[PDB]
Amino acid sequence: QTWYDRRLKFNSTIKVLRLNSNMVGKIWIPDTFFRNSKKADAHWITTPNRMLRIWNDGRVLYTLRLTIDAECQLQLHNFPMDEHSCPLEFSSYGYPREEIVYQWKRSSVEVGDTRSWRLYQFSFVGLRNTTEVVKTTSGDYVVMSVYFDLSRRMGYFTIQTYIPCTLIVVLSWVSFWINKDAVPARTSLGITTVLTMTTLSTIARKSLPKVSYVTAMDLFVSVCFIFVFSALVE
Amino acid sequence: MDYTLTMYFQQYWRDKRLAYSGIPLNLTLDNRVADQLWVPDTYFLNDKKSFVHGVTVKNRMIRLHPDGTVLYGLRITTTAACMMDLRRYPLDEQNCTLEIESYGYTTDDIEFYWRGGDKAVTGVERIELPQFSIVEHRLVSRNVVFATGAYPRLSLSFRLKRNIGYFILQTYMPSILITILSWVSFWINYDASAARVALGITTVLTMTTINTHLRETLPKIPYVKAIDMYLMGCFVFVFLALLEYA
Amino acid sequence: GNMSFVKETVDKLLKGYDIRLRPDFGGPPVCVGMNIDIASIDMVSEVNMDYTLTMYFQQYWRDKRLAYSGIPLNLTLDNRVADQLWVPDTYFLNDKKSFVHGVTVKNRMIRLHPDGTVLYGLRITTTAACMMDLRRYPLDEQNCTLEIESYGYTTDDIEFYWRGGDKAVTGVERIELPQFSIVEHRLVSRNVVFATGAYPRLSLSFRLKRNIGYFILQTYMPSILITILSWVSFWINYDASAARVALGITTVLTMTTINTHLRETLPKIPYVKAIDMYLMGCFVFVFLALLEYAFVNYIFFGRDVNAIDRWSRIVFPFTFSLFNLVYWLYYV
Amino acid sequence: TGAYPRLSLSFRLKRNIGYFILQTYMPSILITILSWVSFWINYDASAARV
Amino acid sequence: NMSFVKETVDKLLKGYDIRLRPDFGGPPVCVGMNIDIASIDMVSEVNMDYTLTMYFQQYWRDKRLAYSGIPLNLTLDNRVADQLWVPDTYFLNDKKSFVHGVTVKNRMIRLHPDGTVLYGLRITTTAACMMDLRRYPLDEQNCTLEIESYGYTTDDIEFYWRGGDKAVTGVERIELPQFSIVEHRLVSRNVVFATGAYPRLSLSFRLKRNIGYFILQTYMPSILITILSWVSFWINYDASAARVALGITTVLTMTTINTHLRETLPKIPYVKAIDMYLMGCFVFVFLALLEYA
Amino acid sequence: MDYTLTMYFQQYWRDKRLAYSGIPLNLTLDNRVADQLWVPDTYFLNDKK
Amino acid sequence: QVQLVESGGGSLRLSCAASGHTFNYPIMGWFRQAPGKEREFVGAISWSGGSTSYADSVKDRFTISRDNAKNTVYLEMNNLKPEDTAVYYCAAKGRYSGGLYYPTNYDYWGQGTQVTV
Amino acid sequence: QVQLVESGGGSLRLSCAASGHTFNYPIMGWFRQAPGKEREFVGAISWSGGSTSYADSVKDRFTISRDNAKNTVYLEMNNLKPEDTAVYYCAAKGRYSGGLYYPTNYDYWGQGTQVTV
Ligand SMILES: *[C@@H]1O[C@H](CO)[C@@H](O[C@@H]2O[C@H](CO)[C@@H](O[C@@H]3O[C@H](CO[C@H]4O[C@H](CO[C@H]5O[C@H](CO)[C@@H](O)[C@H](O)[C@@H]5O)[C@@H](O)[C@H](O[C@H]5O[C@H](CO)[C@@H](O)[C@H](O)[C@@H]5O)[C@@H]4O)[C@@H](O)[C@H](O[C@H]4O[C@H](CO)[C@@H](O)[C@H](O)[C@@H]4O)[C@@H]3O)[C@H](O)[C@H]2NC(C)=O)[C@H](O)[C@H]1NC(C)=O
Ligand SMILES: *[C@@H]1O[C@H](CO)[C@@H](O[C@@H]2O[C@H](CO)[C@@H](O[C@@H]3O[C@H](CO[C@H]4O[C@H](CO)[C@@H](O)[C@H](O[C@H]5O[C@H](CO)[C@@H](O)[C@H](O)[C@@H]5O)[C@@H]4O)[C@@H](O)[C@H](O[C@H]4O[C@H](CO)[C@@H](O)[C@H](O)[C@@H]4O)[C@@H]3O)[C@H](O)[C@H]2NC(C)=O)[C@H](O)[C@H]1NC(C)=O
Ligand SMILES: *[C@@H]1O[C@H](CO)[C@@H](O[C@@H]2O[C@H](CO)[C@@H](O[C@@H]3O[C@H](CO[C@H]4O[C@H](CO)[C@@H](O)[C@H](O)[C@@H]4O)[C@@H](O)[C@H](O[C@H]4O[C@H](CO)[C@@H](O)[C@H](O)[C@@H]4O)[C@@H]3O)[C@H](O)[C@H]2NC(C)=O)[C@H](O)[C@H]1NC(C)=O
Ligand SMILES: CCCCCCCC/C=C/CCCCCCCC(=O)O[C@H](COC(=O)CCCCCCCCCCCCCCC)COP(=O)(O)OC[C@@H](O)CO
Ligand SMILES: *[C@@H]1O[C@H](CO)[C@@H](O[C@@H]2O[C@H](CO)[C@@H](O[C@@H]3O[C@H](CO)[C@@H](O)[C@H](O)[C@@H]3O)[C@H](O)[C@H]2NC(C)=O)[C@H](O)[C@H]1NC(C)=O
Ligand SMILES: *[C@@H]1O[C@H](CO)[C@@H](O[C@@H]2O[C@H](CO)[C@@H](O[C@@H]3O[C@H](CO)[C@@H](O)[C@H](O)[C@@H]3O)[C@H](O)[C@H]2NC(C)=O)[C@H](O)[C@H]1NC(C)=O
Ligand SMILES: *[C@@H]1O[C@H](CO)[C@@H](O[C@@H]2O[C@H](CO)[C@@H](O[C@@H]3O[C@H](CO)[C@@H](O)[C@H](O)[C@@H]3O)[C@H](O)[C@H]2NC(C)=O)[C@H](O)[C@H]1NC(C)=O
Ligand SMILES: *[C@@H]1O[C@H](CO)[C@@H](O[C@@H]2O[C@H](CO)[C@@H](O[C@@H]3O[C@H](CO)[C@@H](O)[C@H](O)[C@@H]3O)[C@H](O)[C@H]2NC(C)=O)[C@H](O)[C@H]1NC(C)=O
Ligand SMILES: *[C@@H]1O[C@H](CO)[C@@H](O)[C@H](O)[C@H]1NC(C)=O
Ligand SMILES: CCCCCC
Repeated sequence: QTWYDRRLKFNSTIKVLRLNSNMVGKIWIPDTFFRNSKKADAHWITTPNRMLRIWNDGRVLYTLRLTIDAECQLQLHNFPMDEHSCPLEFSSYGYPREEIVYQWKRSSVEVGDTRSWRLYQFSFVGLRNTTEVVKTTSGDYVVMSVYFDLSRRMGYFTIQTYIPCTLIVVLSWVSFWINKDAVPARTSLGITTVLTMTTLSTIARKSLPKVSYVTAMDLFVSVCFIFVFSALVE
Repeated sequence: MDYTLTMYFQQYWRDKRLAYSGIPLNLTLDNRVADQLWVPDTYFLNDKKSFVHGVTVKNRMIRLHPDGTVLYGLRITTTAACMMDLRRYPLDEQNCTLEIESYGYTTDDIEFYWRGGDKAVTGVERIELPQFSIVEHRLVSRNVVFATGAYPRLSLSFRLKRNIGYFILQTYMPSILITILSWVSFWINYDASAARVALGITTVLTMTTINTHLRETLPKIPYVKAIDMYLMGCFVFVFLALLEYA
Repeated sequence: GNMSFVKETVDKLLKGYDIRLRPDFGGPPVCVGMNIDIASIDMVSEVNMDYTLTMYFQQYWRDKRLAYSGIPLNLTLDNRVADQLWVPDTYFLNDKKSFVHGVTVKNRMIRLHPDGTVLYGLRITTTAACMMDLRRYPLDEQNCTLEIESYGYTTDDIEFYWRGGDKAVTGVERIELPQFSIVEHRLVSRNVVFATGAYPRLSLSFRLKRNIGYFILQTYMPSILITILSWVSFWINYDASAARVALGITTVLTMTTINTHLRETLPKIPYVKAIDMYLMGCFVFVFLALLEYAFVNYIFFGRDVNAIDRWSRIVFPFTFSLFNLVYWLYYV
Repeated sequence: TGAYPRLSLSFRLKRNIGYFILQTYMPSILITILSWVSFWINYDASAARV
Repeated sequence: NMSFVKETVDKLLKGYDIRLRPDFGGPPVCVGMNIDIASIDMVSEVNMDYTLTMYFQQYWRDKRLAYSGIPLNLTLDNRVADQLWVPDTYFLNDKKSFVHGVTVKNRMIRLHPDGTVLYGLRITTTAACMMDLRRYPLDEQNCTLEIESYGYTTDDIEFYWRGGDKAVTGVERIELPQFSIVEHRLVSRNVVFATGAYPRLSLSFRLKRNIGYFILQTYMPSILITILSWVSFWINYDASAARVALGITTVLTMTTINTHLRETLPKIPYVKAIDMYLMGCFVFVFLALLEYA
Repeated sequence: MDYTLTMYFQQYWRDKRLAYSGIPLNLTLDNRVADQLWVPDTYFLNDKK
Repeated sequence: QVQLVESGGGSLRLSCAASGHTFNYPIMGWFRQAPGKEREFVGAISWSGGSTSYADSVKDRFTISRDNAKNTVYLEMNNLKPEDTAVYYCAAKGRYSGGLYYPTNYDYWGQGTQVTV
Repeated sequence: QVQLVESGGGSLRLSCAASGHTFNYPIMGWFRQAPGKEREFVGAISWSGGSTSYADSVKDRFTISRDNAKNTVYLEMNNLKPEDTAVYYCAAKGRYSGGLYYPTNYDYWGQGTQVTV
């Protein structure tokens, strides 16, 4: 965060001063907070991971290192073929729009090498920044948001649910080539296949929150169960 | 038996010591000035664990007004106990409350009220959570009594109705279809003992496993519940189906 | 109440106050009365062998240094005043992890009285160890305790007692444990001798009786049902080899699965529980059913089937009922 | 950097065996009895002994 | 003499500006670094990170803390570190980390007559490691710890490994159950931006996974279920119940141990070696059952 | 590969700077005085937390 | 919202039966009131029923039990005394009210069955 | 509550049998009282493992063992001396009592067996 403070003007040949963490608590700094952060932390070793620089004109730069667990409501209807736009919002807690205004610096959100990121189930498509004004009980506040576009990857669920469902359905179809008089064998095939479908449904749906609507995998498993049940009743 | 809840908690009180004149605007001071001012000793009675967020700074608001009014704001994430009556589960409707009380001061020293009347609490309509739906919320004010004395209290209560869509497509409908499939043994010829008995034992084992998968996410409660009764009924049906061929 | 005289009085209560010295340093010991108001007992873990307890802990003593005249009413000061006063070094001996709640402020009470009396209240959540005897589990009855002690001061310097005696602890009726019910609670006061000296101690004990309904609904009923399903094999004709062996194999597999599911949710104690005795009884019953079929099969073809089948049918329910009756009378 | 003083408190712990007797050995033995009882079952009962 | 030292220390600490680095207008201060690895006590593929405990030592030189006459190095209480300047070293790829704090803060300050300052800390850090689980459980991971300066460029501070390749010790102390340290490396770089060049150090390990546990976990039972499928052929063609039950039971078993696999692994987007083996054995038992059909 | 241990850890040493005449008995001071006294930098080598 | 109906009124056994949202009001309590003096606490019983509390002057003479399912509380009164003549009430208290002995913490009240001896 | 009875009073093997709530009082201890002399601590045995502690006087001469089946504690005496002529008691201690050598920390006591050899 960069801002001008005329009270910190200093005249000397030194054009910039680095202040230790002691003076971070002795000057005014913004009370910026992340609105949608369930839990956020600042790093502390070896020293507090923060920086404060002051220029002779009065400009102040304050840098911090943060780890934030931000909530992202997910519409898991097209799961596991679902894309999301997860936000990260922040604003001043105390100061309304008449007192503090945030602006996006030119080329604000830098992203390094995306390959080094910790994502393994999703893929990062892009990002977009926005600014707006939110009215609350205490006043109107400038809210600054960064949306990250994420797209789920299909490999795990394709390997672990779809292919097993198809292969157990083929196992169900194998019964039709058995003789009509092999009653225990064909009965075992049908009953075992429906048990396998139930088990697959449970272990497929336990990879989600307890949402009260159907998903693509639930639909696929339902159709596979219908197929094997049709074979059994046949 | 607990709900986590994040909220902006704001308190307003008049203080003659903090009255100023000559400045026609309300003063928003740095949050650390709260260390130099009296603030009410409010706390949440049914709390199990809570904290005030602290990034980038302590999420705290202090705002003075010329007359003397002080507005004090906090951003609090709190886990609060909520005893649940899981007798009609998952067709149950729970009542979860947050009780707010002064720790030290009796009613002779401090008095609580809901600012803005019934519209004191906002943002409830915008809440969305998968397993439940907030049917109604209510605000109450009381004066409780202890040996030490009488204390103010406020109460924010919510009524949560569980959405019965997950259990229909995980518990009820698989058990039902297992029951119709167990009925297939009647149509099979009588002399095929291996097939009919195999179907019966498999259906009974299926019911026992589906019973075992349930009741793990649930507490260790003594009494029986609706889903338990339904599963026991389906179990009795498949058991009688096997006893029929016996 | 001009509110400046109060400030003067509180200021000259302090300004010569040494927090490092207890009241009556070198004099007789300070008598500290204690009372508890239990809010809840959230958990009782057999695996961790402990329980979580939330309470209001009130200590009450007298400090002549904090005596004031004039103001004839009790001073309910801000909780931060507790930082500038001597307080007893009370602690919970058997606690594993505890904290004082701190939202919106530190949940602390300080109340002064004109005769120097101090009332100091805290809101404490504490996990406390409770060793449990699971020999008669789940028909067991546990004794859990909270042990309050002075860390630094011996009986020469401090003394503990319960305020109101047996009425010191309240809120026992507020406890709502789904698995347990508090039969009784007790208060004890004693002195414990160490190498360094003799220290005061208070003890608050609870007796918890476990509710059996969940285990009736979970453990016993499936075992009985699987045993009956094993009995069903006797009615099937002897020639149905696959049908009659299928019941035995599924009964024994289900019983072993029940055993694993039951034993993988409790501490790895080395002794046998009541539930283990009942479970092994049911296992050997289904085992005897399977061996009965095997013996019949050996006798008939491959060596009367009707006589032994009828005898098994009439005797197995009788023997199992006798076993259940003996077990339930023994453990009740 | 240099030589430093150290104290050490060692405990020797012996494991009890009853829990593992009830958990692992006896189920294996009983299922081995299940394995051998196939022998007393007779021939042509392929669905049974298999 | 004792008193000579006693007021010498107070003379040193007096008039010391903590807010300014050594040689504020002069060349950059050189900070040598040592790491004594106490243990790597956890390597989670689920969270894809490893926990590392170490003694992190930093050596630099400050003219302001120079004393003469006293012929020995003064070891001071760790709290003196609050008054002295120290570099703003941090770990770029750490997630959660802390300095141990029992009985006191495990920290060390040692001064030397010339002005050399030795600053030691006991740090447990959970560093993120990107794991390529394509050849799992026959994989070989490369886990690194990156050391950076938060707000100093190469014009103000310089990092180097004190002792060269011998800067890092205690690697032999590492004892992981399912891993074996094959090699460790030290790298020193200067990350260059338009703003300026910033120092960087890196300590890398190659971790080779042990294979015996996975041989006893997945491969052996899979081969055993394949043999159970095989013995179907010796059973008669007439016995429909036996053949079909054996084949389908092998299929169900293969699915079940497939489910137990990936129980404690990340939901990766690609196939593994273990997955290749399990699908191959599934294919074998499936053709066995289909042949009987 | 660890175990949890609870204990009372007592350390005894001598500091001539803290020698006093007059008061002929032990001074059991408040726990907060320790911040104004030198104490050994004792620590447990193999502790994880 | 719970409605309480009393009954009863040697040894005398009063009974109070509740109907409504009894789960939200776990604590049940018997109070007594004589003419010329305020209602006074007699006893209290919890949801599980294992924990019971009594007034100081009714120890070992009166006893309280809770029958769940039936949803009733029974107050059996032995060795009655002349001062025991009074109107007896049964009341319900919420989960977070605090203080058994204070009638103001109780939301719903009974009818006040008379007892004379 | 616990009831202790000690008997079996130079190869003496005293035996103290305990009955009652033995779980609540895990540690057991043998004490000695000489004629007209203060009670002194002889030895102590733990619960479920028999971790033993001794006095300096009787180390490597007296031994204590625990049965945990009959619920008995055996004190085996070797290398007897004339000074080992006293009344020997067995006593139980609670989980949180502190100190093994102090009789006041022990709740229940045996009658005492006299030894003159
Ligand atoms: C979820 O569960 C919770 C918990 O079970 C449940 O909570 C109950 O909700 C009901 C409301 O639906 C609460 O009951 C209300 O309580 C109101 C407060 O009454 C008390 O205080 C009165 C003092 O008046 C002042 O109160 C405050 C300041 O303290 C403030 O509003 C004003 O200053 C006001 O002047 C007091 O008079 C009253 O007295 C009781 O006792 C006397 C006898 O001594 C008796 O005559 C009274 O009737 C009363 O029982 C009490 O101490 C109360 O105002 C409100 O009143 C309703 O009825 C009147 C008509 O009788 C209407 O005029 C009024 O508009 C209300 O409809 C009502 O009684 C109850 O307290 C909650 N439970 C608990 C334990 O607190 C939730 O509702 C559940 N559901 C959801 C989804 O939230
Ligand atoms: C839960 O589980 C715990 C585990 O033990 C149970 O704990 C025990 O509860 C009992 C109460 O039933 C406690 O006994 C009480 O102890 C007090 C302590 O007084 C002490 O202080 C006296 C001075 O004030 C001192 O004289 C005492 O010493 C005398 O007695 C000992 C032993 O007999 C003797 O060796 C001495 O020489 C003294 O003669 C002692 O140091 C005691 O005062 C109580 O006495 C009452 O009961 C006795 C017997 O009826 C009676 O004679 C008295 O007049 C008095 O009425 C009582 O003995 C015991 O201390 C607890 N255990 C521990 C380790 O503290 C707990 O009860 C369980 N609770 C539940 C709810 O299940
Ligand atoms: C785990 O994974 C990481 C990432 O892949 C590996 O890190 C790389 O390791 C290699 C060494 O094995 C590093 O390469 C070396 O970097 C040195 C630093 O160079 C400085 O100077 C050059 C030239 O100006 C600059 O470009 C650079 O930024 C530095 O300022 C080089 O000096 C090394 O030179 C090599 O070649 C010369 C001859 O040409 C030889 O004399 C040298 O000895 C040497 O062989 C070399 O290039 C590389 O930088 C690391 N990458 C990163 C991202 O850090 C780990 O090695 C790996 N760990 C394990 C255990 O496998
Ligand atoms: C070729 C064959 C083609 C067949 C293709 C079949 C097509 C299948 C789609 C059906 C309709 C889907 C949309 C409508 C139902 C799903 C949407 C839904 O929410 O329904 C709930 C109940 O019903 C539901 O859960 C679901 C009801 C429909 C279920 C239909 C079952 C399909 C066959 C199952 C196979 C058995 C094995 C599957 C188990 C292993 C409503 O309650 P509730 O108030 O809480 O929500 C309120 C809100 O706030 C939270 O959801
Ligand atoms: C300083 O802060 C105070 C407190 O918020 C500000 O006063 C409040 O200003 C709002 C907007 O002008 C008032 O709202 C309007 O009031 C009328 C009349 O009551 C009502 O009809 C409208 O619907 C609307 O609510 C509000 O009443 C007023 N507060 C009070 C107690 O009167 C004040 O404007 C701030 N001043 C500055 C310079 O920032
Ligand atoms: C300041 O604090 C003191 C100490 O708590 C308060 O005195 C306590 O006040 C109560 C209420 O008056 C006294 O209770 C009374 O006791 C009599 C005799 O048992 C009883 O008949 C009454 O019904 C009432 O319960 C209590 O004894 C007293 N504490 C003492 C004397 O130690 C005082 O009221 C508070 N306020 C002021 C202004 O001082
Ligand atoms: C005070 O601090 C100094 C500086 O660390 C300590 O001396 C350093 O001590 C070591 C060990 O005696 C010296 O190492 C030796 O180095 C020579 C030259 O490389 C080598 O030939 C020897 O075989 C041995 O390894 C080292 O030279 C010396 N100086 C430096 C700059 O490291 C000293 O021991 C400490 N204590 C006192 C009382 O001075
Ligand atoms: C202040 O604290 C000290 C440290 O604990 C107290 O001192 C020590 O005093 C005891 C008893 O006076 C000495 O006990 C001894 O017992 C053994 C075994 O019976 C006996 O052989 C010795 O002859 C002696 O009597 C202990 O040795 C002694 N230790 C020291 C001084 O290091 C001191 O009593 C306390 N002051 C007051 C006024 O209580
Ligand atoms: C209140 O007491 C203070 C004590 O310093 C005194 O200065 C002031 O004048 C008094 N005011 C009133 C109104 O009594
Ligand atoms: C629990 C009773 C079930 C009855 C089904 C007919």
